[PDB]
Amino acid sequence: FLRGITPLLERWLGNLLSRQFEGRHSKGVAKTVTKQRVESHFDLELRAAVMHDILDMMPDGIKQNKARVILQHLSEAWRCWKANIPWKVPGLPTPVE
Amino acid sequence: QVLRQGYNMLNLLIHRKNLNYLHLDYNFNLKPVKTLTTKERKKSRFGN
Amino acid sequence: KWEESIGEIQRARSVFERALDVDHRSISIWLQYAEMEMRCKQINHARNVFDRAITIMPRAMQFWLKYSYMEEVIENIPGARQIFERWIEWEPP
Amino acid sequence: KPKRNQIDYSEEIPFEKHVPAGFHNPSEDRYVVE
Amino acid sequence: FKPESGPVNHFKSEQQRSQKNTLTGFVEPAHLNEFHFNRQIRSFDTLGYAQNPTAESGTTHFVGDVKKAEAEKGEKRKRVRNDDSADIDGYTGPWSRFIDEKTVAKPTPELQKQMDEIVKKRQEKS
Amino acid sequence: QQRIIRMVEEQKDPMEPPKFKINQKIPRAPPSPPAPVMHSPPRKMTAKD
Amino acid sequence: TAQRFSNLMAPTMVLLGHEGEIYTGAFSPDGTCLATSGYDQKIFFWNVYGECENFSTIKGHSGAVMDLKFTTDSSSLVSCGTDKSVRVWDMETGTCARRFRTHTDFVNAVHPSRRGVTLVASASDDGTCRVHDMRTKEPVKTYTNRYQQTAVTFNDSSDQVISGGIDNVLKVWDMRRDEITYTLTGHRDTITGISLSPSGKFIISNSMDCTVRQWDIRPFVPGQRSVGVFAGHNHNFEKNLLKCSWSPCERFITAGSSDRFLYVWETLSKKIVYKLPGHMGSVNCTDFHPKEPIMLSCGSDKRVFLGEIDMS
Amino acid sequence: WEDSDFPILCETCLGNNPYMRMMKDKYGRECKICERPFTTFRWQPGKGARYKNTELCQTCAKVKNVCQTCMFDLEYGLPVQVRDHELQIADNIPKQGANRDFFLQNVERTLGQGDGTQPIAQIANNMDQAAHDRLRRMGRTQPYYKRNAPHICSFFVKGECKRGEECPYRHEKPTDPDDPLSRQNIRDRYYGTNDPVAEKILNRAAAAPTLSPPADTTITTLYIGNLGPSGAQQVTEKDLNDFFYQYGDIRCLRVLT
RNA sequence: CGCUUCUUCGGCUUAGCUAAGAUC
RNA sequence: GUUCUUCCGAGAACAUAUACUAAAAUUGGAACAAUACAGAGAAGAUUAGCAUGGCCCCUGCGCAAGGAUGACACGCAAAUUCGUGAAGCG
Ligand SMILES: [Mg+2]
Ligand SMILES: [Mg+2]
Ligand SMILES: [Mg+2]
Ligand SMILES: [Mg+2]
Ligand SMILES: [Zn+2]
Ligand SMILES: [Zn+2]
Ligand SMILES: [Zn+2]
Repeated sequence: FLRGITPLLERWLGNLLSRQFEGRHSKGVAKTVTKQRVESHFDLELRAAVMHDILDMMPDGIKQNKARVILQHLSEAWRCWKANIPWKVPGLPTPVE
Repeated sequence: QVLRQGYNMLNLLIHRKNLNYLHLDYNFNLKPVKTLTTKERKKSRFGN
Repeated sequence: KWEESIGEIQRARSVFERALDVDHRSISIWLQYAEMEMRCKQINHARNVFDRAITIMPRAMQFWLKYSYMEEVIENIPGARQIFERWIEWEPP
Repeated sequence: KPKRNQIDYSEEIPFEKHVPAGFHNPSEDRYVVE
Repeated sequence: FKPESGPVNHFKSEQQRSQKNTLTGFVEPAHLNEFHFNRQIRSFDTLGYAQNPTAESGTTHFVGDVKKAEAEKGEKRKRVRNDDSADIDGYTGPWSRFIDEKTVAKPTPELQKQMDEIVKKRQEKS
Repeated sequence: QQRIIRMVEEQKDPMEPPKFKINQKIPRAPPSPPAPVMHSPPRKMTAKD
Repeated sequence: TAQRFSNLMAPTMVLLGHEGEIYTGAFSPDGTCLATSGYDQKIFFWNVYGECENFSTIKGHSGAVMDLKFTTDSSSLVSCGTDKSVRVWDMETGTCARRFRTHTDFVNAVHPSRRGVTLVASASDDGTCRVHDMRTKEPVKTYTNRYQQTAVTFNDSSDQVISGGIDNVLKVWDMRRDEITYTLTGHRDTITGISLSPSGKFIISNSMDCTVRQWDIRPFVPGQRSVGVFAGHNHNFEKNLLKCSWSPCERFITAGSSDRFLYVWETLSKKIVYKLPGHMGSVNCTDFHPKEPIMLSCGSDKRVFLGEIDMS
Repeated sequence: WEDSDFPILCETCLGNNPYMRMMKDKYGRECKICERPFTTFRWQPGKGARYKNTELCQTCAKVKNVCQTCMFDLEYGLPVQVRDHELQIADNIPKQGANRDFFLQNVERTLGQGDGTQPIAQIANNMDQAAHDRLRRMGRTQPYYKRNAPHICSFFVKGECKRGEECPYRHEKPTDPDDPLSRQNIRDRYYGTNDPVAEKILNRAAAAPTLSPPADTTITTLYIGNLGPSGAQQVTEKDLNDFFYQYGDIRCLRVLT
């Protein structure tokens, strides 16, 4: 038992000691995505991809603040799908729609 | 000696963390010497 | 702007320099950084700000207009000519 | 009350980015403080 | 090795014109003989002179107190030994003191009085 | 003209833990100065656009 | 692109693997390889061309190898050291052909006879020159000088032994007379190496006085035998036996230097032609490749440097 | 973290013996001025000295052009406060922790674009040749070695040095604690603020005699003396001509041999 | 030919997701 | 200090540079226990949970997970600029 637990505790007590002396550097370590966190992470990367498509799609010379309104139209278009309401925004530009 | 060393060495780790309300007795039982606040009982939760 | 209003011009400069590290393509920051220098009669600072702006964003007309206009209002009209000449070297609109 | 977890931003210019060198000597500008 | 032609800066000092690699001089790795290196340290430390360490030393063959180097080219106290190994209390092998050995040092009362007020002035800060 | 020095390396104690705190965090170095933007001239938007 | 002067793989090559101060280095007369040794007691062999791979490494000395020379036919390497012994190493076998166990102190220098029967002149801290003949255990000649002898060579006819040492004067011993027929006086301090010109007319001799003096060793000389003096190199407090060597065309001379620089002088003008940097300690031994313009230099820094030079 | 082959030090810290033994310890100390861990070097400058070691890291040496132990300027051997005064280098260097850690990072980036042989711009490129002369004419020329002697023995101040003549520390009078030279701080001496020894230098340098023109603005005449006696020791009229037409148009030169 | 009051024209900038998050 | 030399009180060899040198004296820097007060995320209430950001930590062996979703966020968000006619004047 001790043969194999020796390197394990050597590492573990090292990590214990090192944060006890060096402090805990771990700010900005990459949090991985796990069971409960998947569904919020999908919404991050969706809205980021949507936003990137918005900014590339709009021509040069437009007030960018329109982009945050388009993300609202996305959220309404989803709820209408979820609730099976027919979604149609009358003035929405056809590339945006 | 190895027991004196190990005993001292765990006591220093307790005191390094200022957990002076914990006591490590000579058979290495770790006793809280007082009833613990949520702060103290969180702060003193040593790991594996 | 607030550091300028308190008279802390050197602080105000560094704040605009730190703003430009965040977005160096913001025409508003270069103009507001320029205008505050020429409000404060810091004409050699203002000239350096404009030379950087037109060096970094040669296609933004607002820098060339504001710079050549400043150099004209300040009656350095051969300075104004050379700004227009340097502009025309970019074959502008 | 004493504070020490941060720089006092009023003591010295925080994270001071110095203005680059340019062709016009900046020291000819004389400014009078308000 | 053809020298650089032309004048030299009036403004920079000779320290500032000098060839350099770090902020203060030309650091470069070296491989001496370990034995002779040690010999030269101890000659400088103990005698006041040593052979010159520079490459291209020229005429300056000796460094330090060169007067001794040219003159000389390059008593001890007694110890109260008691090597009687059976003398359990009395034996002093390597730990034989000098017979002179002033095993405690105390200042004169004049120096004591001056230094007494110094610690008091330090302590009177409270 | 020259010194020559023996540089030994001081022995590290293997039983000594990390000496200094490095949980410090400071702002990133400022970016390297702006590369000129080098665009094609603006294409005029009509109000129709 | 740039001019090239040899079949070297690069204009300068750095040869690495020695573990101590390299006191000595020599090319094979055929030009194929070079052998180097010193305080690390191993003798390293290197090819002059291609990768310069360390194709062999002789071992056997129980002391520093102070000096090391090839026999003229390149079939054997003579070497001598602080183990009071001269050894002759067979090249094809890599083995100690002979071990002249008869010196009573450190052997500082060795030189094999150029032609005829193979004889090995050696000089030692016992004060004696000895000439050893391969065929006999006993030396042919023992020339007891009073003070430690640091350098030795035959003349070209291999019938005079030239030596120098702590007394600074070079002795020339005439092997049919067993007398010093003449001495060469002029060095201010102890001699560190002697080397014989390809034609045999001249010797150079390096000394801790930081000069190389060229001497005329021909049988008849109409006057003074001192031909000239070279300077520029330096001997430091390490007091190494800095060697010296001749270019195979005799137009150029080299000597070891403590100032890290590899010095070449032109024999006729006495001007320094090369003062190459690159070593980090005493350049103890220097030699020329026998057929091609390549320089060998061996440092106290455990580095050997091979490189081209324009021998114009 | 920062590392190097050799420390930035002045010759009085290294001692007169040109052969030295020195120990390197990577990250072995934190810099007294910025707490960054730095490669430490430790040496004894000749017999009778104590073991000295580097106190500043190299960035803090470069950002003031100071010796890493004694923190005097590397050119003139003066304290920073004297040199920063004469060169008009203000107290520009940030001092607050996160602020000056950020500053030092940019210094190290900037100097890393150079050749490694220069301090920061402010002092690498200062050109006031008159100010350089004022500094040269007050910097100590000889290396003062007494600043490497051992510390004074506190047990000797207590009157009870139980080691006697085996004690390596000094058995002699402390500096009187009323003298401001006894009360120094590494930060004061580094940033150059309230430094006692600087003020004792600046005052004595200011008290030195000087030329100053008279109120007679019509006077443009200079007396010149110490010309020696007449003959081969005397300077010729050509000598003054060549030296002084450098500065301006002489109207007349009168020689009185 | 110039200054001021007033209206008047273009511009005039919702902080995610989950089983409407769940329940009355 | 030892193995040897002898003209005899000296000489040869072996042996070769420890120590952050302190029994000290000085000088910064963290959390502690609780009298009375009013008391802890989301367009009424009971209010989940998971995300997002930086010069914010703590427990944890930890790219696991907890610490109130660990705390905060919580609106002057203008930031490249105008154009108009009546009526007083003078
Ligand atoms: Mg909750
Ligand atoms: Mg959590
Ligand atoms: Mg929770
Ligand atoms: Mg949270
Ligand atoms: Zn530092
Ligand atoms: Zn110093
Ligand atoms: Zn003492």
